[PDB]
Amino acid sequence: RFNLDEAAAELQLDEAYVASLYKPLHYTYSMKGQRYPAEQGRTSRPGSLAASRDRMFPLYRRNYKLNRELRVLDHRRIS
RNA sequence: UAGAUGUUUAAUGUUAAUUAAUUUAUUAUUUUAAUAUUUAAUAUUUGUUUAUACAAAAGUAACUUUUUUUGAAUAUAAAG
Repeated sequence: RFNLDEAAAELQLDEAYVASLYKPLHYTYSMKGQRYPAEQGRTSRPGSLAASRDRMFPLYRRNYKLNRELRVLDHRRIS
Protein backbone atom coordinates (compact mmCIF):
# COMPACT_ATOMS: atom_id res chain seq x y z
CA ARG A 1 0.00 0.00 0.00
CA PHE A 2 0.96 3.63 -0.60
CA ASN A 3 2.91 4.83 2.45
CA LEU A 4 3.92 8.49 2.64
CA ASP A 5 7.08 7.69 4.61
CA GLU A 6 8.12 4.96 2.18
CA ALA A 7 7.17 7.52 -0.47
CA ALA A 8 9.18 10.50 0.82
CA ALA A 9 12.27 8.36 0.24
CA GLU A 10 11.46 8.83 -3.45
CA LEU A 11 11.10 12.59 -2.87
CA GLN A 12 13.80 12.91 -0.16
CA LEU A 13 11.91 15.65 1.70
CA ASP A 14 11.38 14.11 5.17
CA GLU A 15 8.76 12.33 7.27
CA ALA A 16 7.43 15.48 8.93
CA TYR A 17 7.03 17.43 5.68
CA VAL A 18 4.94 15.10 3.53
CA ALA A 19 2.46 14.80 6.40
CA SER A 20 2.03 18.55 6.92
CA LEU A 21 0.73 18.62 3.34
CA TYR A 22 -2.04 16.19 4.28
CA LYS A 23 -3.50 17.94 7.31
CA PRO A 24 -4.57 21.56 7.73
CA LEU A 25 -1.81 24.14 7.94
CA HIS A 26 -2.46 25.04 11.58
CA TYR A 27 -1.48 21.58 12.81
CA THR A 28 2.09 22.19 11.64
CA TYR A 29 2.82 25.88 11.05
CA SER A 30 2.09 29.17 12.81
CA MET A 31 -0.91 30.49 10.88
CA LYS A 32 -4.33 31.46 12.19
CA GLY A 33 -6.81 28.71 13.01
CA GLN A 34 -8.92 27.47 15.89
CA ARG A 35 -9.22 23.85 16.94
CA TYR A 36 -12.23 22.68 18.83
CA PRO A 37 -12.65 23.69 22.47
CA ALA A 38 -13.13 20.10 23.63
CA GLU A 39 -9.73 19.15 22.21
CA GLN A 40 -8.21 21.90 24.40
CA GLY A 41 -7.85 19.41 27.27
CA ARG A 42 -9.20 19.50 30.80
CA THR A 43 -8.04 19.59 34.40
CA SER A 44 -7.95 16.52 36.67
CA ARG A 45 -11.34 15.97 38.31
CA PRO A 46 -11.76 13.91 41.46
CA GLY A 47 -12.54 11.07 39.08
CA SER A 48 -10.85 11.70 35.75
CA LEU A 49 -7.19 12.26 34.94
CA ALA A 50 -5.67 15.22 33.10
CA ALA A 51 -5.56 15.90 29.37
CA SER A 52 -3.53 18.02 26.97
CA ARG A 53 -3.71 18.58 23.26
CA ASP A 54 -0.07 17.56 22.97
CA ARG A 55 -0.82 14.23 24.68
CA MET A 56 -4.15 13.78 22.90
CA PHE A 57 -3.02 14.63 19.34
CA PRO A 58 0.77 14.21 19.26
CA LEU A 59 0.44 14.17 15.47
CA TYR A 60 -1.47 17.46 15.32
CA ARG A 61 1.27 19.36 17.18
CA ARG A 62 2.71 22.44 15.49
CA ASN A 63 6.10 21.63 13.96
CA TYR A 64 7.66 24.91 15.01
CA LYS A 65 10.98 23.68 13.67
CA LEU A 66 9.72 22.95 10.15
CA ASN A 67 8.29 26.46 10.16
CA ARG A 68 11.82 27.77 10.78
CA GLU A 69 13.18 26.32 7.55
CA LEU A 70 10.29 27.02 5.18
CA ARG A 71 8.21 30.11 5.92
CA VAL A 72 10.41 32.30 8.16
CA LEU A 73 13.93 33.41 7.27
CA ASP A 74 16.68 33.87 9.81
CA HIS A 75 18.49 37.00 10.89
CA ARG A 76 21.85 35.44 10.04
CA ARG A 77 20.80 35.01 6.42
CA ILE A 78 20.65 38.76 5.73
CA SER A 79 23.59 40.10 7.73
C1' U B 1 -84.36 44.08 64.23
C1' A B 2 -83.19 48.28 66.28
C1' G B 3 -80.11 54.44 69.57
C1' A B 4 -80.74 58.94 66.13
C1' U B 5 -82.62 62.70 60.38
C1' G B 6 -76.54 58.40 57.29
C1' U B 7 -68.57 59.96 54.52
C1' U B 8 -62.90 62.69 60.10
C1' U B 9 -61.41 53.47 62.14
C1' A B 10 -62.72 50.54 66.50
C1' A B 11 -57.41 48.54 70.41
C1' U B 12 -53.56 47.67 77.78
C1' G B 13 -54.69 42.42 71.51
C1' U B 14 -50.27 37.05 75.51
C1' U B 15 -50.03 44.80 80.07
C1' A B 16 -43.90 46.68 74.83
C1' A B 17 -45.23 46.06 84.05
C1' U B 18 -46.91 39.25 79.51
C1' U B 19 -44.45 34.32 79.23
C1' A B 20 -47.90 27.20 76.87
C1' A B 21 -52.61 27.60 73.67
C1' U B 22 -53.03 35.46 71.10
C1' U B 23 -55.77 30.99 67.79
C1' U B 24 -54.56 39.11 66.91
C1' A B 25 -59.39 42.69 61.66
C1' U B 26 -56.83 42.35 57.34
C1' U B 27 -55.58 42.64 52.40
C1' A B 28 -54.79 50.12 48.45
C1' U B 29 -58.91 47.02 41.62
C1' U B 30 -54.76 50.63 38.68
C1' U B 31 -48.40 53.79 38.59
C1' U B 32 -44.03 49.11 41.65
C1' A B 33 -40.57 44.27 40.95
C1' A B 34 -40.63 39.53 41.55
C1' U B 35 -43.32 34.99 40.36
C1' A B 36 -47.51 32.33 37.76
C1' U B 37 -50.48 31.53 33.73
C1' U B 38 -52.81 32.47 28.71
C1' U B 39 -51.18 32.87 23.30
C1' A B 40 -48.81 27.23 23.21
C1' A B 41 -51.41 20.33 20.51
C1' U B 42 -47.83 26.41 18.60
C1' A B 43 -43.77 29.95 15.28
C1' U B 44 -38.65 28.80 14.78
C1' U B 45 -35.18 24.55 15.60
C1' U B 46 -34.26 19.43 12.91
C1' G B 47 -27.51 18.07 10.63
C1' U B 48 -26.00 11.48 5.24
C1' U B 49 -21.96 14.43 2.37
C1' U B 50 -17.76 20.46 -0.12
C1' A B 51 -13.13 21.20 -3.65
C1' U B 52 -8.57 23.98 1.52
C1' A B 53 -4.46 28.88 1.65
C1' C B 54 -0.57 31.96 4.88
C1' A B 55 -0.03 39.14 7.91
C1' A B 56 -1.83 42.56 11.36
C1' A B 57 -5.07 44.38 14.58
C1' A B 58 -8.44 41.11 16.69
C1' G B 59 -9.16 36.71 22.30
C1' U B 60 -6.83 34.96 26.05
C1' A B 61 -13.90 31.40 28.29
C1' A B 62 -6.65 29.04 27.96
C1' C B 63 -4.35 24.82 28.32
C1' U B 64 0.36 22.85 28.04
C1' U B 65 6.80 19.72 29.51
C1' U B 66 8.64 17.96 25.52
C1' U B 67 12.87 20.92 21.46
C1' U B 68 11.62 28.88 18.71
C1' U B 69 16.52 31.00 17.55
C1' U B 70 22.47 29.59 17.98
C1' G B 71 20.58 36.50 19.02
C1' A B 72 19.59 38.08 25.59
C1' A B 73 15.18 39.68 26.85
C1' U B 74 10.48 38.85 25.20
C1' A B 75 5.97 36.68 22.94
C1' U B 76 4.24 32.17 19.50
C1' A B 77 -3.59 29.75 17.69
C1' A B 78 -9.15 31.63 19.50
C1' A B 79 -13.65 37.90 15.65
C1' G B 80 -16.88 40.88 14.47
